[PDB]
Amino acid sequence: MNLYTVIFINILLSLTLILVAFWLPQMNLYSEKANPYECGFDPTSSARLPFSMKFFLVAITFLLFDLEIALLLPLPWAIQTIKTSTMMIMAFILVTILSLGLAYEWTQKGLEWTE
Amino acid sequence: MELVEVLKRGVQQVTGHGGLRGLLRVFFRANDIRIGTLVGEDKYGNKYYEDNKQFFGRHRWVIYTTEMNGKNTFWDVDGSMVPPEWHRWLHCMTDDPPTTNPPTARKFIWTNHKFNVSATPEQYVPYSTTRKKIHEWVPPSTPY
Amino acid sequence: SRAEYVVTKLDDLINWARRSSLWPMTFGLACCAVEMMHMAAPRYDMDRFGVVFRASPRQADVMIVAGTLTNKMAPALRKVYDQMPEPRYVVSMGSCANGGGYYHYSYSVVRGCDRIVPVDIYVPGCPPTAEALLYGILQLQRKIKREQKLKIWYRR
Amino acid sequence: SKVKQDMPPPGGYGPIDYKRNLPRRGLSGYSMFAVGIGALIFGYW
Amino acid sequence: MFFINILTLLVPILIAMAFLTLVERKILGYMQLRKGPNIVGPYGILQPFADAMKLFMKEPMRPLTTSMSLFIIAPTLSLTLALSLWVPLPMPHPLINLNLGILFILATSSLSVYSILWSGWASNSKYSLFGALRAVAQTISYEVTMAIILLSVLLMNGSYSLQTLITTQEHMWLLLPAWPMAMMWFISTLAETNRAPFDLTEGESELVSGFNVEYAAGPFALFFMAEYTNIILMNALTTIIFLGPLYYINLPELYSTNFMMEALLLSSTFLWIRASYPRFRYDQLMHLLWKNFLPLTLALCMWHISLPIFTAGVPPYM
Amino acid sequence: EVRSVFPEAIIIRPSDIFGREDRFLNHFANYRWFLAVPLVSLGFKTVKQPVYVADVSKGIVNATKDPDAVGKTFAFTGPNRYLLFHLVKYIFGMTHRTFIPYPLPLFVYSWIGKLFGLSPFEPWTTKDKVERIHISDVMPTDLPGLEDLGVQPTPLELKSIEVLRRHRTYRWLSSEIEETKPAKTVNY
Amino acid sequence: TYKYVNKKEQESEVDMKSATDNAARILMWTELIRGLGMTLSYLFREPATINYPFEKGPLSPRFRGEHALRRYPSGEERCIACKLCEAICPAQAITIEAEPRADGSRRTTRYDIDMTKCIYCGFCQEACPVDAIVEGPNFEFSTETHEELLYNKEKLLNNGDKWEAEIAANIQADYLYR
Ligand SMILES: CCCCCCCCCCCCCCCCCC(=O)OC[C@H](COP(=O)(O)OCCN)OC(=O)CCCCCCCCCCCCCCCCC
Ligand code: SF4
Ligand code: SF4
Ligand code: SF4
Repeated sequence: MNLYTVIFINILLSLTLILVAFWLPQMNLYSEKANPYECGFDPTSSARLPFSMKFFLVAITFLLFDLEIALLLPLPWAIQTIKTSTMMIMAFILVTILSLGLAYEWTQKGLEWTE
Repeated sequence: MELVEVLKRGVQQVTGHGGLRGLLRVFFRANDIRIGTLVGEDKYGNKYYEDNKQFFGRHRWVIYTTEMNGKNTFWDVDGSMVPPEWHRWLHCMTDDPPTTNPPTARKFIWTNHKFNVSATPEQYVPYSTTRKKIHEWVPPSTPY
Repeated sequence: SRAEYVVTKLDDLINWARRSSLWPMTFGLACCAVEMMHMAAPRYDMDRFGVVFRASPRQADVMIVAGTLTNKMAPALRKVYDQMPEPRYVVSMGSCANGGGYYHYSYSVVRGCDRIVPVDIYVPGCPPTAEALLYGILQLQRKIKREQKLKIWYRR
Repeated sequence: SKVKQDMPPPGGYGPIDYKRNLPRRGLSGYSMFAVGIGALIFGYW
Repeated sequence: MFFINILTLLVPILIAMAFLTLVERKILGYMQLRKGPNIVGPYGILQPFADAMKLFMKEPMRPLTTSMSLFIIAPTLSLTLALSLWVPLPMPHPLINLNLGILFILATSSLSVYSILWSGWASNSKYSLFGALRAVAQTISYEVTMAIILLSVLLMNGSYSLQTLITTQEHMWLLLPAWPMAMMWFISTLAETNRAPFDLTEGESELVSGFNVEYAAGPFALFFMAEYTNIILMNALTTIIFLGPLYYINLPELYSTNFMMEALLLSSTFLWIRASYPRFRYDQLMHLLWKNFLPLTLALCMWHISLPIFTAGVPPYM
Repeated sequence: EVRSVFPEAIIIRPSDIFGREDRFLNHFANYRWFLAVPLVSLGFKTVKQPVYVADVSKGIVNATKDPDAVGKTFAFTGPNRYLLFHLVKYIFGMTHRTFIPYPLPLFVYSWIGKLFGLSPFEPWTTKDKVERIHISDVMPTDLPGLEDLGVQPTPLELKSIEVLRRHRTYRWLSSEIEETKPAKTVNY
Repeated sequence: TYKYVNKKEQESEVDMKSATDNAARILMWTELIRGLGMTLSYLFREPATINYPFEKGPLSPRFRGEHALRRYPSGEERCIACKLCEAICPAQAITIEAEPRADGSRRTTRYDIDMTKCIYCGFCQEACPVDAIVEGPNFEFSTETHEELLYNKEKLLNNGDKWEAEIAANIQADYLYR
């Protein structure tokens, strides 16, 4: 409950701070100040439109590498086992497999962006 | 060594403005302590110190007054309060202060300088210096 | 002691805050902006006074019209001034912006930013020495120092 | 009197340097790698 | 008394943020041949308070195109996470003794990204969304290396607890065993926190203040102090992990003092780095941190798996 | 008393004025933060003839120039007498939010106005504001008006969007005036 | 004559030593420690800044700032309404309207300068045949109103009676060049 308490304290700090920021100052609202910036001129279209991402393959392989992290992360407990050879070989195999996949992607120009 | 000598120089800086009162009066008010030579005092209170061992923006400086024309410049200081006799020496148009090479006296020159007046009363308001050009006809004060 | 005195000192505090931290905008149009840069530069450092630029007008407390204002660039200026959140101040910098300047009588010039934004302080020059712009900024500080808002609110 | 026009002095001015001078410095690289691997092996021991 | 402990952990960190802003400005000044703030206080020791007060007196911007819920909630989350990250920090005795502190840190930061990434979307505008997508790319870049670096480093500590590193470093630092992992960790802490040269989300000359262009007041201030709090956190992490100070069970305040010294050094190093270099490109960052850092990271992970074994240096589980 | 002490005066009597920063249309529109709008008698038995600001201003500005209008009153009313329920409905259609009205007696709505008037700042609602909202506009048929002074009254259906777009959300901000089914009127 | 800036003379000479040096440039950021050291050197230099209101920038007598209408040592008004300061003013900032003074003297009834049109060029003072209007040293005359920066004869004469002690010296210094 100590940790819950610390987090609630930080939460309430942030919310009290926002309450102050909103209800302490003065307001003069009108449509010409509440509309999006776009550098002095007006936008030509909405921002809720497609933004083509040109690193999507990199995103997906980041997901798979995240899973590889999740598999590598038990090693500090895997080392206090009696075998210490099966874990060695298996971790070697996992890392080498990941490196092989990275190399295939690299050579096939997956780390390059879709111009 | 030299660390001790710079500490001595800082001690002299701390202890060459009178006391704590006189030190804070300069430190909270100009954010500097650097001691120099008093060139001369003005007819309002300004002090116009000098130290040529510094470089060519700080070899000359001012310490303003706390009351120029009933305005309480202890905090609200402005560069319009340097009169022209010292303006020339402070902006480094000369190596010749007015305590040695003073200016010519003239009946029409202002004696008392005036700082910038922009929002106060006794500021400036423009107006046509000219006169009525097209005069009107004043009719008579009788009938028929 | 008195509520009015407490209000006066509180207003002194809020003015001190807004005065010791006024964040101008990266909004410069013409030559006068070069002297604005020179003010930002080492000799006449602005950050010494708590005056650092911010690119967005919403993270800004003041705008300095450092250049010539044209008929094609006036809507943008007004959009930017509008988007700035109040309290906000304007400094017209240079003859081209105080009045029309050297381009007063031309077809594509507005003859002062007075017609588009409300100016608090006028800085003359073509260009104005950054020394002079700095004087004008400290004069704007002095203007903020005497706002007397909560005083008059108490007296409503 | 005679004229005075801010001419240069008698004997020209000194030689102004204009060429680039970025001084090649630093260790060899063999030395740096030796230091690194030595720190590394001592740390492992 | 736990609440007084919360105070002694939270308020000094906020003053530290506030005066780090001053230190940043003044160090960048003197590197730039100028004096930073020396006016508002004696040597400018009140400019942070002035900035805060002035920011909380400005009118906040509630635009029309925005999604107000995410808009208001993102700075809240930002500061909350920046301030909860300081919780398990052993300096030397922590406030909250967790057994998986580094996983808490990792998850908390990967969630801290979502402040940027939802504020940018909620603030319906172009440069805002640019900053958001750049944050996505940045996290894609750095998260893998951060995790595998930290794994390789704790693979000679034996646990994810932060407090065990103090005993792992009772007679030495982990910088001499792992200076390469330390390099890459430093630059990934530099990619995290969105700090130059890896800024790329408030990149004022590429974007016009991304993910804050529509934020004006105390919300923007919250983002600001969240950034400047995460900076000190990451310096504290680097100096707890690699630059292990002296514990001395009778003299724990010595640990706290050396921790202070090293954290200040590394934070001033962040500011130095801001002053010195130009900005990367957010695709060049990917190319760097995939094609240079991840190969060597995996290779050195293999090395640090082998090393406990062929040296008989397997650490203990508590 | 102004007529007594300064005859040869001019007294302009406008109805509820509406403009960008008014306290009338924005006032009705700001009843969305509370989840419903109260209206005495459901808003019926109350009539409103609101005028645009620019018409009032032009009328004043011509009154300071017309040789007539020296000792005369004026009814700056605007056309299209609206009924309060339908006026608020048009507001809440232009501002595309919702419309959950409900009735409320004048005494409790007045008490609400009082406790909202306990405000050191510029309050939101007050007893006198409630009263002034819930008393019909007088028929101006015995006073000159704008047309006798040189101004065509601009109808509210022509200017409402300018002031009420501030309150529209995204999903309804970029929406036109011809999607609001204008208000039913009366003559009475 | 010309010269190449980024043209290698010739390539293809590498041994393990040069490879080690390049691989240590890489992997140690050696050409970045130089930038760090440069910025560190700059941290320990004297900053170029100045406490502005108390110590200021260096100017010369030729500096041209606020205007002024001067007088003779007798106090006589020095302008004569020859009306060419406005002939040459390339901003059309100056107006003059002149009459006889009832002493029988060519003098002005008007001397206005829209200092929001002035470009501070000096043409008026190098065109005046009597050294009447000058461009003085004051650069600290910012205002909170446009109307204050529209001057007339009285304001310019106030400036002259204020700044004569400076302007006389500046003129004494700069003549023999003009
Ligand atoms: C016993 C046998 C086994 C032993 C095994 C160990 C063998 C030795 C291992 C040495 C490896 C050291 C780690 C090197 C990682 C960097 C890899 C690299 O090549 O540099 C990356 C990047 C590339 O630069 P570039 O010129 O473009 O070359 C790339 C061409 N493909 O260049 C960059 O990253 C620069 C961009 C980032 C700039 C950020 C600013 C850095 C400022 C320097 C601060 C240094 C402070 C570090 C202190 C850390 C303390 C925790
Ligand atoms: S006033 Fe002069 S310096 Fe300034 S923008 Fe105009 S022409 Fe350029
Ligand atoms: S040129 Fe000189 S003398 Fe002639 S009108 Fe102008 S100021 Fe007067
Ligand atoms: S300095 Fe040039 S622009 Fe200014 S008034 Fe004189 S002639 Fe005109």
